[PDB]
Amino acid sequence: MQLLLSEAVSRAAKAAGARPLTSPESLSRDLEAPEVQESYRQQLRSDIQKRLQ
Amino acid sequence: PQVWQLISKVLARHFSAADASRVLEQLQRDYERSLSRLTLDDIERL
Repeated sequence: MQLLLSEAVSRAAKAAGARPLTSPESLSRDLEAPEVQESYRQQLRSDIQKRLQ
Repeated sequence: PQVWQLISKVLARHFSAADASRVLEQLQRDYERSLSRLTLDDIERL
């Protein structure tokens, strides 16, 4: 379980062997924006309660 | 709206189209695997 979407994507991009055309800092910055991170947090909470039942 | 839709747009903004989809699939597989390995301690770190 990764709490931060930016960390999950960084690990997925490395695993997939893909590098951004912008920069990894610009990509992370975008994924660390409060709205997108919270959407990720709420999706996770939802999926956890789906596992729990 | 949903987060996978948000993520899909962000990746398309930073990766080539082919790369963006591949990252997103890998992200979902990673995510799926983390759910399969979920523990009570993980939940409590939310």
